Amino acid sequence: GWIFGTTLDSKTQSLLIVNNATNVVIKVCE
Amino acid sequence: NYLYRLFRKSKLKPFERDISTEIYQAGNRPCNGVAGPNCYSPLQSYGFR
Ligand SMILES: *[C@@H]1O[C@H](CO)[C@@H](O)[C@H](O)[C@H]1NC(C)=O
Repeated sequence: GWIFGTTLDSKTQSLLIVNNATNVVIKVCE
Repeated sequence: NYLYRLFRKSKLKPFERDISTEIYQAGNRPCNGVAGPNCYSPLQSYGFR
């Protein structure tokens, strides 16, 4: 997986993609 | 109940949302979360009547 964002300090929306060999979980909130 | 952002340090890319609430730095002294000279809230409320 990969994390994305600008500052990653719970001040802006941070894209997160997680693979666990069963699905892909994508979330946007900090 | 309706707010619009009037102060920002750049221009948005197309189809972008920014909902951060930090005090805008319009001068030299840091705001540190406290309003004052050259330090304004980025979101101004509408005045619908
Ligand atoms: C995204 O964040 C960076 C980091 O401060 C900033 O320089 C840039 O202007 C931001 N992008 C937009 C479209 O505001």
